This record gives sequence, C-alpha cells and structure tokens, in this order.
Amino acid sequence: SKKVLLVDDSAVLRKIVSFNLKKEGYEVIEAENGQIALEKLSEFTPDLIVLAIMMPVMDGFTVLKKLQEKEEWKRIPVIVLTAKGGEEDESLALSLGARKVMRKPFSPSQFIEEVKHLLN
Amino acid sequence: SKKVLLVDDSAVLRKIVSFNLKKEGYEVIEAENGQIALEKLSEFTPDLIVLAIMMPVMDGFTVLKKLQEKEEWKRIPVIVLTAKGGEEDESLALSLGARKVMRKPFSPSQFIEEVKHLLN
Amino acid sequence: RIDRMKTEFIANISHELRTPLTAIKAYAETIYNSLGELDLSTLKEFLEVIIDQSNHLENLLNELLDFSRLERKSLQINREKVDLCDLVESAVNAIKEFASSHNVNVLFESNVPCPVEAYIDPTRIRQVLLNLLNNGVKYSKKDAPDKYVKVILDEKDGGVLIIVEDNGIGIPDHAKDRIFEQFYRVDSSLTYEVPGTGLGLAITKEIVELHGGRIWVESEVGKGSRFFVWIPKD
Amino acid sequence: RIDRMKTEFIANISHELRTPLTAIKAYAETIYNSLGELDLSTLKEFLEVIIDQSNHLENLLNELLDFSRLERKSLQINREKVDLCDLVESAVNAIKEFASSHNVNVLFESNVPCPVEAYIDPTRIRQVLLNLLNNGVKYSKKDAPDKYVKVILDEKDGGVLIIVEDNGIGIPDHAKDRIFEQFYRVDSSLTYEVPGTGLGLAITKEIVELHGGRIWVESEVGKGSRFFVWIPK
Ligand SMILES: Nc1ncnc2c1ncn2[C@@H]1O[C@H](COP(=O)(O)OP(=O)(O)O)[C@@H](O)[C@H]1O
Ligand SMILES: Nc1ncnc2c1ncn2[C@@H]1O[C@H](COP(=O)(O)OP(=O)(O)O)[C@@H](O)[C@H]1O
Repeated sequence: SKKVLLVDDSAVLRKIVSFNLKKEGYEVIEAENGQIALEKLSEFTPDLIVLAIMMPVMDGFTVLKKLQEKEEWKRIPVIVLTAKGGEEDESLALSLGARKVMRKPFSPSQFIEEVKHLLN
Repeated sequence: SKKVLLVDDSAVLRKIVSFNLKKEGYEVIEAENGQIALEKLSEFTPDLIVLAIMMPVMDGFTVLKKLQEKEEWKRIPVIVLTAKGGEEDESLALSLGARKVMRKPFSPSQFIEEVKHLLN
Repeated sequence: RIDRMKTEFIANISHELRTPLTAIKAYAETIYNSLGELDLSTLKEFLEVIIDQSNHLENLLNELLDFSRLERKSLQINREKVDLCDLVESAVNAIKEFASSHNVNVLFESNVPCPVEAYIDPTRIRQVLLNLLNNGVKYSKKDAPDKYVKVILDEKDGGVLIIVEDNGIGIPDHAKDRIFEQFYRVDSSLTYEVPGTGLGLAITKEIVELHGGRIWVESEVGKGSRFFVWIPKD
Repeated sequence: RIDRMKTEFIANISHELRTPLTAIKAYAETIYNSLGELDLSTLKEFLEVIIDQSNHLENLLNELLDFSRLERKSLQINREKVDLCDLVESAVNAIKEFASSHNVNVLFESNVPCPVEAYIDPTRIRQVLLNLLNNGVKYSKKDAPDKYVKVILDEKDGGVLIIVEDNGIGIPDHAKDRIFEQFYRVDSSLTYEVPGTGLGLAITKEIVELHGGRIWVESEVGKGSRFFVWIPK
C-alpha cells in the first residue's frame, strides 16, 4: 500500500488526518516538526507528504526548500495543509515545489479526493 | 408532567434545549421572542421559564420586568440562559426577578441539573 | 480605527462567535451523553448542526482575516471574464437558508438580458454580494409579512451597476456617511440584538475600490435601503 | 495602543481561533461520513475532541470579552478569604494536559507553610495564574529534555508574592518594558508559530492592579523568565 508522511505540530490534527488516510488503506508515518520529517526520510521514501507550515524547530517553507535541494527528495509530491490561507502564502509554497495547497479548516472528504489524485 | 416555556430567538438552540428537556419527560412550549412568550402565558401556566436576553421585538430584561407586573406571572421561576455573561448583566437579571442566570456556552447536563433543582 | 470603537469591536467579536460555539458545544455534549438514546436520524441531524455552525464560525474568521489583509494591502485581485447573472444566482442560493430563518424572501431581477460579461474577480465580487445580501437579512424588519432583499443587475456608465435593495429598518442620515467605516455599527433599539463586527461594508468598499469601482447607499428609516455598486466592464 | 498592532491583533485572533475550529469541523465531518467505520471508543474519543476543542475556543472568547470589560471599566472584582496553596494547586491541575502536550513539567513550591490565607477574588487570581502558567508553556524551549514552569508562593512586604518561573526562551531587554501592553507580542524566530493575541498580560496586569497589587518581570534570553505578582494580604 501507499505510504504517507504526515507533518504537523498538532497531535489532534495528525490523529484525524491519519484516520481518514487509513480508511483508504494507506500507511501513515507521523512527524511533529519539519526537522523530524526530514530525519524520517533517511528511514523510508513516502509516496506523498502532507505538510503544515507553522511548526517549531523547522517550518514548512524551510521543509519545502530542503526537499528541492536533495536529489532523492524533490520528486516526492507534497500537499501543503495549512491555516495560512493567503494568496502570497500559497504562491510561495507552490514556488517552493508544493504540488497543492489546501486551506484549514478543511473538508476531510475533499482532502482525501486530492490525496487520491496525487497518488494516482 | 412539568411544562417548560422555552424563550430564545435561535431555532438551533431551542432544538437542543428541548431535546434535553424532553429526555426528562418535560413538556416544552417554544417562543421565538419575548412578546410571543408573554402571549403564550394566556393559554397556559408553565412550571419553569427558560429565557434568553438578546431577542428582537422584546428582550429578556423586558420580559423579566413584565413578569413581575402581574401576580399570576410573578410566581413562575425563571432561569436566564444567555451569552451576556457579565456580572452587571447577571445582577440586573436577578434584580428583575430571575431565579438563576446560566452562561452560554453551557453544559446541557449542568443545565438539566439546575432545571430539576428549580422544578423540585 | 478609534479606541471606543476598538473596545466595542473586541466585545462584538466575542458575542458573534459565542452563538455558533454554544450550538457546537451543546450538540456535541448531547450526542456524547445520549448515544444510548439517540436514533440514527437525530444523531445525523445533530452532527449536521455542528458542521453547519462550524462553517458559519469559519466565515466570521474569514471576515477578520480578509480585513487584516486589506489593511496590510496584501489582498490580491485576480480578474477574469465572468457572467454576473450566474454569479448573483449563486450568491442568492448561498444565502437562502439564512434568509428563510428570518422570513426574508430573496429575489433577483435583471434590467439587461443575460448573460452580462464583466472582467472581475468572481470570489471577491461574490463576497461583496454575500455581505450586502447578509445585511439585507440581518437588518430586515422585525415583524413583517413581506420582507425581502432584491439584487437588481444593470449596465450603466461603461460598467455594471448592481443594486441590492431591501424593505428593512433603513439607515438614519447621520449614519449614512459612516456605515462604510471600519468598526462602525448603527447603535439603536432596532440593532441591539443583531450580531456583527462593523467590518463587512469596509471590506466590501475596499474590494470594490480595488476593482476601480465605487459603492454608495440610499436609505429611508422605516422604509429600507438600496446599496449601489458600480464596477467597470472591461 | 497603536493601529498597526490592531491589524496584527485582528489577524492573530483569526489564526488562534482557526486551529480549534479546524479540529471541530474535521472531527465532526469525519464522524458524519464514517459511522460504519468507527468503533465505539473512537466515536466517543472523537466527540470528546470536539467538546475539548470547543472549550479551548470558549476560553479564547472569554479573553477577548474580559479585555473589553477591563477597557470599559465594567469588570468588578469581589474579594473573599481564599487559601492560595489550594488555588495554585487547582490552577496547576487545570494546565497539566496543555503542559504535557509541549513536554513541560508543572511544579509548585511554597516558601511558607500552607494554608496561605489572603483576601482576594478567587476566580480572577486563578485567571492570573492560568495566564502566567499558559505563557510558561507557550514560550518554553523548542527542544529540551528538562522544560518546566514553577509556581513559588511566598509572603512579603505585608502581602503575598507569587513567582511564576520558567526555563523557556526568555525575553529581550527592549521587549521587557512592553510585554504588559495590549496587543504587544515579541516578534522573533522563537515566537513565529506560537498562537496569541497579546492580551493575556494586559488582562493580568489590570486584574492585579484592581487588587491593589503590581506585576513585574525578570528575564534572560535563552535562560528563562520570572514573573512576580505582589498582592496586599
Ligand atoms: N441593509 C441595511 N439596512 C439597514 N442598515 C444597514 C444595512 N446594511 C448595513 N447597515 C448598517 O451599517 C452597519 C455596518 O454594516 P457592516 O459593515 O456590514 O457591519 P455589521 O453588519 O457587522 O454591523 C450595520 O451595523 C448597520 O447598522
Ligand atoms: N514566560 C514567558 N517567556 C517568554 N516570553 C513571554 C512569556 N510570557 C510572555 N511572553 C512574551 O510576552 C508577550 C505577551 O504575552 P501575552 O500578553 O500573554 O500575549 P500572548 O501570549 O497572546 O502573546 C508574548 O507574545 C511573549 O512574547
């Protein structure tokens, strides 16, 4: 089955996204911040990254930048899921290599539709 | 069974308070504003009034005042259930003859406990 | 922005958000406490209320954020060719439930035959229409059998003229030149219970200005109001 | 205070309230669309999340309203005889869940024997303690194994002296004179993700000064902070 790296500083947020991903048979690996997410890429290669922006230690913009700078990391598709819904914030994220930006609050069903689209 | 007059401008709030009152076997008569509430006192006499403050046509402070004017209405116990949670707001409501002021947001279980106390 | 209005504004945020929050908490706790007693139909109904109330809360947070972005000048207009007849109808559909809860009929007329194209941002002009339609419902008469908000679409002066007309409470003359100010709300016995921040029309004005347009008002107290939005065609 | 801070304040309200709302909506929609895919414990767990997130949102609305009431000069205080040892322990318990989510240990010492009696409004002083405790958690170090917030209760100068100590990020010198101002937040690389309005310490200062007390701070950047609350006995 497909493997998703879920990167967000909220345990409550990770729980509900993980539940919806596991409804579709996907495996889920969690990271509490950007640095931990990049450390987890040494263990495995995910099929998709779900990434928040506002995290301690390393923010999502820094993560996106670091993903593009490493040969093996830059082709992993990333969906940014964030409360930072502004148009300049989206443009920056897309310019840093994110495939899609989705705003919080979000619809779990719409989120899973988009996860399916990128995984196929 | 005991009869409760439920006075609030929100149909959504009336629905959930009514559900919890009917769980305990109480009959519920609804009024969308203060004037309608006083109009329905002509057709019956409730054992308790649950009263909001911020309503169109006639607000809850005016209802409380008008309840004291008639000897028939003055004896009916009133629980004020309101988003107006300030100490001056409570003091006015209690000075106008309210038996109890409960704040919104509220716990339905704590609300029902207080309803039971006043009815018994 | 002034100090008395800012303090009033902060209190108004709390109260406007407290209403949907109250429903969310009461419905959620009721479900939790009553699982053994709730039928499936009612469980679903109660979850729908939580979701719908959360959506209203979301819209009120979007208002605050869009206002901050307009104040920072970071909010971006992206224009395209849009049919205004389709745009207005979509806005009318979006407000139908809220209008029904206050017994307000929502109408749509067009003096010009549809379609009527315009080079405009659809999301931002939708937001303008929703604010004016919301206000038409919020400030409708308290007890009347024939309450309405009507959107009238027309072409004029090398642009599109949208009129949002109501038969509501109306606006007094001293207030007419202040309603578009940030945080301004008419304080009277016909507005005490109506929730609001005073941001809606400030946002609407700014969005209209960014399209090279203007917004103005005509009103009579006790009769109703007409909000006029003029936007260039291309 | 100023208008640029007002705009930042409005944006900060939106963001702090958006987080619990996101959970409320996501959990509610998940339950609604997954009734056949939820066991009883998970259904109950998800409902509890909605309730607890609604309660946090409620507390954030109470902050806004209490601030408006303080600015209106409509917030009355009502004093009574209160044991502060019991009051502090109650506040410590109320924040343990939040402190655990950020790996912060919450401690309580008393330099004098308990009970420590004092003529105070119990709910408003609890609110002062909760604001200081919350800040100790919010502005704790980002990655450290020994993070704490400690309440030290003591009697001094014909009054009670409450110290809330932490080993968090600390506060720079230019900021120390401004942290108690309404809407003021330290804008740095160590606060960018931390939610807040800048009202907490403004509310705390006024509640303390309505009691005839004062509040001040000592802090070293990278070491931590000590907030001192002195109230007449
Ligand atoms: N259609 C209307 N009829 C009467 N008064 C209105 C109407 N629309 C707006 N107003 C007045 O203008 C004020 C500002 O409107 P707005 O900026 O949308 O803020 P809010 O609706 O949050 O108060 C309102 O408080 C109200 O007094
Ligand atoms: N214990 C603490 N350690 C470091 N900084 C703090 C602490 N408490 C408060 N601050 C700083 O003072 C500012 C104001 O605090 P407060 O008024 O509680 O507002 P908020 O927490 O919403 O930002 C914070 O933004 C933060 O920069």
